[PDB]
Amino acid sequence: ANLIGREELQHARDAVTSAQAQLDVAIQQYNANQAMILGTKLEDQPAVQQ
Amino acid sequence: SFNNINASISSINAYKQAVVSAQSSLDAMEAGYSVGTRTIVDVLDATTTL
Repeated sequence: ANLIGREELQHARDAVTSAQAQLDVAIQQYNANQAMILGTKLEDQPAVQQ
Repeated sequence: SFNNINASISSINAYKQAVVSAQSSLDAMEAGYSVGTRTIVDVLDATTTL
């Protein structure tokens, strides 16, 4: 309806995109350190068997 | 009366300067809205002030 400035909407879209990027970073941080805990059971982990 | 005349001259000068200042403010607002940094509401107020 042409009420608010365009730089305000630009800054809103940029914020949403940045938040998406940060969530991707967090998900990736989780995916790593899940490669170590692949085995379901604690007694079957490679370190314990050694 | 002779003094009222000079008073009027001075007031004319002052209001001319005020008009120039309002013109400059309006132009700045219009350019900012053209590039997207301001809302249409801001432009309407500068036009009213001019």
